[PDB]
Amino acid sequence: GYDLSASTFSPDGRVFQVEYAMKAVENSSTAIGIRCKDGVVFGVEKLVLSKLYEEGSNKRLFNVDRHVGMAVAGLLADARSLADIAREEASNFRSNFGYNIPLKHLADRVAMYVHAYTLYSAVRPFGCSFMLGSYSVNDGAQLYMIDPSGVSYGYWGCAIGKARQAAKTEIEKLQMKEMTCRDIVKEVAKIIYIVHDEVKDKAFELELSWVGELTNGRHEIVPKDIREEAEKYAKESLK
Amino acid sequence: SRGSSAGFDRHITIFSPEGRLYQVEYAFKAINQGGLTSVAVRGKDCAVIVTQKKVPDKLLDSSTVTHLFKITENIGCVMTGMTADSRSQVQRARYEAANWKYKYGYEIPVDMLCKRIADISQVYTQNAEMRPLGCCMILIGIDEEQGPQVYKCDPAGYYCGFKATAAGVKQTESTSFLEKKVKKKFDWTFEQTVETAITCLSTVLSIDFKPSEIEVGVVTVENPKFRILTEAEIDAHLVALAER
Amino acid sequence: SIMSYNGGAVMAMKGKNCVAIAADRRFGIQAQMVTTDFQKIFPMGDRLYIGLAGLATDVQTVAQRLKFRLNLYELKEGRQIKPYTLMSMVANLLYEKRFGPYYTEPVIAGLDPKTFKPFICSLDLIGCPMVTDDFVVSGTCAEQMYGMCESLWEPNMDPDHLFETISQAMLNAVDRDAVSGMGVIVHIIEKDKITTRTLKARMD
Amino acid sequence: DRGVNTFSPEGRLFQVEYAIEAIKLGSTAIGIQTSEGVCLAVEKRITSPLMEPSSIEKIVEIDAHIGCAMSGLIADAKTLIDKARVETQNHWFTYNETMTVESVTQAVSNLALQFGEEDADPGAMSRPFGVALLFGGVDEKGPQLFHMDPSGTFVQCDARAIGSASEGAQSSLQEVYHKSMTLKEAIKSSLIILKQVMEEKLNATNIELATVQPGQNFHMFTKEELEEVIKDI
Amino acid sequence: NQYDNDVTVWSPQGRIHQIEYAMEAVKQGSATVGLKSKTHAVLVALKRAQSELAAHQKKILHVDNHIGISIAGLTADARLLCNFMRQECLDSRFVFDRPLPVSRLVSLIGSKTQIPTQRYGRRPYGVGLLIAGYDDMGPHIFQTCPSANYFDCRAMSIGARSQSARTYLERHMSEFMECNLNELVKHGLRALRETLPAEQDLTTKNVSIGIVGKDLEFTIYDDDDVSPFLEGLE
Amino acid sequence: RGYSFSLTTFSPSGKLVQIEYALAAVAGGAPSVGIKAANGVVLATEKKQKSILYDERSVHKVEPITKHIGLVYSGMGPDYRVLVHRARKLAQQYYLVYQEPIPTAQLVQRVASVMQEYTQSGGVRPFGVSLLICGWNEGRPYLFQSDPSGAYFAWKATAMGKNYVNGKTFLEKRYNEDLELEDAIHTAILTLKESFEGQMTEDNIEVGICNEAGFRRLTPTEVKDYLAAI
Amino acid sequence: SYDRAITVFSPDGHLFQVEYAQEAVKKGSTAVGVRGRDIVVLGVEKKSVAKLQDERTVRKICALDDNVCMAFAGLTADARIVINRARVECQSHRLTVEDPVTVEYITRYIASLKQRYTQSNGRRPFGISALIVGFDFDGTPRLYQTDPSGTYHAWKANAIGRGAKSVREFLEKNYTDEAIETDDLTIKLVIKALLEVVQSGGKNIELAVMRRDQSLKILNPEEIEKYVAEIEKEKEE
Amino acid sequence: SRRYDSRTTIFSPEGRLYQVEYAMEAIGHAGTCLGILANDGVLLAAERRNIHKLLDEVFFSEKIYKLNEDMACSVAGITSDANVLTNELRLIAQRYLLQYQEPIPCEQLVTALCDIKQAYTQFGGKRPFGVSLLYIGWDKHYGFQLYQSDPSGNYGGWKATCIGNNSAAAVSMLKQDYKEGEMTLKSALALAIKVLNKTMDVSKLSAEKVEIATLTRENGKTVIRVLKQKEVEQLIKKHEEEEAKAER
Ligand SMILES: [K+]
Ligand SMILES: [Mg+2]
Ligand SMILES: [Mg+2]
Repeated sequence: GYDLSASTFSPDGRVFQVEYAMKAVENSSTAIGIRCKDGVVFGVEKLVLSKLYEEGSNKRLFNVDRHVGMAVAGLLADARSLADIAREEASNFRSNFGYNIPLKHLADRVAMYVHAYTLYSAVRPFGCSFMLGSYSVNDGAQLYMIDPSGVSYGYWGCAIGKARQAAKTEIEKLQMKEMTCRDIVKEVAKIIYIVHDEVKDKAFELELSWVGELTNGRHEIVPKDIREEAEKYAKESLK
Repeated sequence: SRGSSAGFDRHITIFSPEGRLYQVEYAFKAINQGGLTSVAVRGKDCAVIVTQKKVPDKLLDSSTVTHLFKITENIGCVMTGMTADSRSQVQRARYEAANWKYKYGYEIPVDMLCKRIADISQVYTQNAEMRPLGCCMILIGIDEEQGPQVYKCDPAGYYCGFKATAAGVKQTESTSFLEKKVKKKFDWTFEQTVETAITCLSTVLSIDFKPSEIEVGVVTVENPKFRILTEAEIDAHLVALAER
Repeated sequence: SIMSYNGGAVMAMKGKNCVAIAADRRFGIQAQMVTTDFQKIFPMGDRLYIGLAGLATDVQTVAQRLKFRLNLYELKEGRQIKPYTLMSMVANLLYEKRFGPYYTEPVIAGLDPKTFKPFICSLDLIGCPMVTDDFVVSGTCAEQMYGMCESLWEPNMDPDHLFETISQAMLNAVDRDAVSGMGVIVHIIEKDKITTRTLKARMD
Repeated sequence: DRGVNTFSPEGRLFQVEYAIEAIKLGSTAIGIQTSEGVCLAVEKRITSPLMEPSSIEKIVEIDAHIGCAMSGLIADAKTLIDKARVETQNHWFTYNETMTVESVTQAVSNLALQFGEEDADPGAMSRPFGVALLFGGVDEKGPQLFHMDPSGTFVQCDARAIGSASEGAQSSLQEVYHKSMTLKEAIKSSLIILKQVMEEKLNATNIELATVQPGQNFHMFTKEELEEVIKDI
Repeated sequence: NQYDNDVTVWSPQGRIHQIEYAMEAVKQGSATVGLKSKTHAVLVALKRAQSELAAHQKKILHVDNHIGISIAGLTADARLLCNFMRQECLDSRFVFDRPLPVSRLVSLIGSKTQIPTQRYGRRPYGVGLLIAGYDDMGPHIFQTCPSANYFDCRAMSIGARSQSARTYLERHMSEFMECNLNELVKHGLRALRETLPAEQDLTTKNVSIGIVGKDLEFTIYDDDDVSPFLEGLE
Repeated sequence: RGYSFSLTTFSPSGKLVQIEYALAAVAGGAPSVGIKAANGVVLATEKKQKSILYDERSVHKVEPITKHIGLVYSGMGPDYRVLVHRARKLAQQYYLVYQEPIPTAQLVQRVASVMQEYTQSGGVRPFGVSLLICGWNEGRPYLFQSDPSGAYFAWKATAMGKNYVNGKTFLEKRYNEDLELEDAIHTAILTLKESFEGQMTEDNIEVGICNEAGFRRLTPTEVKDYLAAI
Repeated sequence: SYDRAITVFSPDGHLFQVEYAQEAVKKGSTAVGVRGRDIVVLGVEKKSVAKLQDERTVRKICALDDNVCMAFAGLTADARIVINRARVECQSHRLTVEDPVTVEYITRYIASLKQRYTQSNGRRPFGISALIVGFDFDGTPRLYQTDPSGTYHAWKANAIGRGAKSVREFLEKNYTDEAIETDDLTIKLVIKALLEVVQSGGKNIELAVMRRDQSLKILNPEEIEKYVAEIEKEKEE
Repeated sequence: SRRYDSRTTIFSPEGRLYQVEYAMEAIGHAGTCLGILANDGVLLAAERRNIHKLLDEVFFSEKIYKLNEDMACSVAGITSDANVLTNELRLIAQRYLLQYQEPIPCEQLVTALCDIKQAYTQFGGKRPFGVSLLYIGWDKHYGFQLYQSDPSGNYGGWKATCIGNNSAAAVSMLKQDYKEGEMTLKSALALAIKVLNKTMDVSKLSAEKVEIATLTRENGKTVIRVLKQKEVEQLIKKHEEEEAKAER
């Protein structure tokens, strides 16, 4: 049996353990990122598995540096561990080189860590995909996505999780290059409400964060009142 | 014998009864999973790498989709195969070159860098606990005595220098095209090196490219720094090919 | 000084198709003689000897560790070690302790095991080798030895004349050194035989 | 074939469940806690008249105030016992006081799941311990009996049996035990029960008994003192 | 099958059977309940006794003055994890002279228990916790799992037949934030009582209670000390 | 953390199959030839030169170890490169201690011992190569083979890789004790022609020679000259 | 280094490696011990004879210290390792205590060595049992036995190796105050026990004795066949 | 990784060590090798497997190794494994000489190596060494000696013995012709050629095909010599002349 170890190729040159980890991401609820003129916005479909949980709990949006947000899908303990790696990488960068780590470089570094877990019988691949977003005057808005294989690319728009494709097709309708973060939040909320399967899994919380000119390059949760208006816009647009 | 198997000879890098390493052979199949082909040619004056640039998704930042990599200022590289494996091999190459320079006080030769990467890959063919990298590396640079250089190494730890070569899905077809084109040429060398490379790629895929569907990297005797052509520079070569 | 704690002297000398090596016989601790038959010259071969002066414990340790290494060499290789090759082996063993050296400064005398060409050398305590075509000296009366050897040694000496020369160089040298002497031993090494003599010598 | 730290579908470690099955191969031991002290009694299980019965030690002194009875794979018990001994002396060294029975049992029980085969030192435990233990002693909480098994679970017990005939012996203990019972009654009761459950006829050489009491240190019964209690039974 | 023995082997469904099996260890422990108000966090546990003459297993453990835990699953893993928690709390008071915030301690658990889920020949922790605490952000109830995942809770129950407790807690949770302490523990006990076979009742031998809050350091009530709480389930 | 168990073990019949299977890799390798003349040694090998696109001079199979010792192989090239590197390093380690060039037999022993390690040590397979090692010391030429087990043998002449059995009987009926080096180069090339297929150029065979002056590869223009008679 | 668990529990609570080590012991040459009054004796089977063997080089009775010796049954390579570890330990003890080891001390040391190799990564158990004999400083004679599991016990007399079961049955019926009143009868008791299983009597019983203080006598084949004929003519009567 | 570990150092259900047994099969196929003890010396006699016409003949023997001044050995099994072990023997012998300034006694050298072999069967998950060795020597404790060790790390001392191809048969012939306490080196040599003549049944016996080494004492010094071919031929002839007398 050829699918038991990341140190074994199948006879067609696949590494099935990495594909199986990808499957864990594709079973997760959907997260999206959108880059626009003046920043990056994140949204997550947060499925509510019990009414006993606090509204807030199981965050899937993290600060990995003051200027960098992380949005995750898949196995959450793996994702949280990856957020700690990312944090350590940004922290060490600042200590050694003296300035905020460039998003692209952070993405490349964390991606190579993810990649190292796809070569060996000794460890398994991470069961998570994640997006990283930032903004600065010099570098502009940046949005990267890393998968369990360790491949990293930059995006205008991105979706991960089970309604990935449905989300992409809605994201393609936006002229995001020309829009602002304050506009894009409403659309992120809208797209999450479209791809949510309200018949199969019942109740959900929307989680929103952003980083842009309007936060002075700091990654921050979207304020309560703005989220609620974006929800209201999304709900009524569904109609 | 002929496809025979005993024990774990299809799961780890131990010998089969013919003396084969199935896991290495499967690493070569992994190169093709990416769906791309790359070509590289050398002339007296320059060396060039051309590869397919496939951006299906309108939502990718296409500036970040590349298989061309600077190793040092003077050494360029094209990667074919599994992407994250490739990145890892690029990092290692950069690390080896920087290291060489620090210890010995001169730039690593292209042949030595290729050999070093091939020697590292060989280790994964002999030690059971890790798989080979499912990728192939082609390196270009100017050597002070020998002129422009193209080198390639693979997941078996073989490496070689070339007059021209290729990697990926259409490697054999590209090899054939390049062979028939060199036999014609007196002193067995190419001249119009960028055009040959693109034309090889265009034929074996049957595409006729837009400037945004390929990437091109060059080193020249007069300008040895590795350079990546812009869309416009690429377009000029595409337009110049069309007009005969 | 550490090198004078036990005292002692060795030298080697070249002749036509022959070599000599000689040593004092005292083992003492500062002023006190303990013994008068202490060995300082060791065979490393049929026609190859090493003499060590210095701290007596290290004379013994170096000779023993060297013999270990030599015995393995000869089992593994075809053959008997060449003089030049024993010098390099010793150099290597001494320089391994560059930062906490053995307190011994050897001389080597022999004939090539195939050609029978005469060889002599000495090494400092961290293994700097020094080959000469005449003589080498090592020990607490090196200045005395140099004076005797520079004045007596001549080229191409037959075994009898070499014996008289090395003997007179040792005797008269050590008689000007308080912590060397109490006897002298001399080996003359030829193609076909080793001749070993103790000399009539002062015992004060 | 699978690793020593593999969970079963029911959420148990295979190796620990299998180690517990090895306890059922051991000789029966019994402990009873009374307000006047605790007693420990154990079937020796003599396999030849040529064997010296006194060289089968299955009750051991931990400290002056604590004894331990064992059942299962007896060779596995040696590291555990030595650990209890070292730990009580360390505690005395550091705090100048006797360690509680509960604390000793805890310390020993924290070794139970410390086995594995890729985390640990060049020589750590490769499998769990095939042994169950009764720690019986007296501390400032009064007389006390605790039971420990290879899972690292430990608990206080008013009376307990372990080994081959523990179901059986445990039922008989529920019938006779009461909180006001005297130590001498508890000693008789446990000799009566070992008598029922033992395959060989009980006598003064093929069992051991020990006590610990508020007034008095750990005490192994002599042949002569055993014979006295055996008369009524 | 070939996929269920190693924590490093993903199944073709994107699952890790070893982690799921470790979760079964917690489903089979006896039930415990956690709940909070504006001012207090409470834990309530059912203790199981192997026989009539055995003590009744400890389920509630002190971590620091402001944190306690209730356990379900392998006790040896519970103690190991509890000792890690204690150490992190000591370290934080040693370094900063102030209590470790509860959410930070929980993160440390997540990070620590995730590690063996990704290394060959290691195993998950077979224990689930309910964690009660009080810090500058008020009372907390967290839940931790063998998957290394954790949850911030208004209230929670884990262990055998804990679904009944969860259903009771949902039914009454809108009352919890405004409850006085006596009311809140009563709620916890009623939830726990729903886990019991109709024959059996809560007693002083089977109930253990843990309480922390604004006025009060983490305090465990066992045996005679639980009686005041059981009187007035009327 | 590494696989600490052996990957080569004894079968019921007392065979170490992973070593045999290494030998089978060697048997499917490109032909190699070694001849000991009276006054020197020749090593020669076929360059499996597919495509005219290969730069023939870019990598070599016949390699210098020291001024006086050289190597060729049959089998897996990348495995060979490991051994070239180790051999070179062993030669220098010896030279630093003894200040004398390593005797060929001493070099072979040390290299064979490394080959043995890979038949027993944890988590590795044996090398899929046999080496032929030529040298000159004590005023006399040496030719050795070292196989995947780490066993070594001294030869007057031999062949390895594809068609070696025939190569060996061709040499049996052609070598003598009093043979010169220039004649030995001729007969080495002839032995390769016996299993070639394709027409020989100076660019698809590689020849190395060893004598009193030292070890070197023949240049393309030298090999051409020996091929003008073939 | 090799971190594999080799000895693991099976369903039902067996340690199979340990059981298989015990199978090694049961194919070993028979070895017998008896604790006398003022003497202790050990004797052991053939094994296969062989005229061309140097007898000295393959003895199975071995001094550990002046006042403690042992015999073994099972894998002889394993035995030699255990024996030298015990010899090291006897000197280690004497160092840190200035008394010789008690026989129980060194027995307990050997057994805990053997137990460790059933519970440590990368190692199989020792394929041997040992009978260990000697005297304590107070003159009490001692016979102990250890097996691969690390269990140990004291015996009045005992056998191990192939056909231990029938030799133990013989000793059970034949060990009495009469059979150990003197040294000669004690020695004879061991020889009758062996001659029962020993295929071509005899010939092939190596034998050895330890008297209070006097240190280890082994017997020569001239001093053996004296006892053999002195018992063989008695069983006719 | 558990899946791939062939588990070389565990027991089988009958208390057996399979890898040890299997290594013993490898040895049974290797070149025959005998040793014979006499009153004035000891010999090794071995079949050569390096016999192809084009081999170069560079060392003084093929399978006879000098260990120190007073000792030598021969081997049967995997040659490369034998090179590791003979190298280690030399090292052990020099360590003992360093420490004590006298030669290692023969039995102590054998025992030291055997403990290494034993270790390979009990821990580390490696394959054992596929070698059996015959050791000849002299020491001041027991004089002339002959020892045999095998892959289990077991050994014994012998008056005469055989390992390798047709062992059983060779030990049968030695049991009958060997005179305990009355052999000379001259008679043991004749016996060795007699036994090699029987046990090389593929085919007719020759000097190019065997190696003999003798170990004697002369002038308080041990002498170890590999017989030149002229002596081996002369011995073969004497055995052939003796078989002509075999009837009348
Ligand atoms: K591999
Ligand atoms: Mg003087
Ligand atoms: Mg004086």
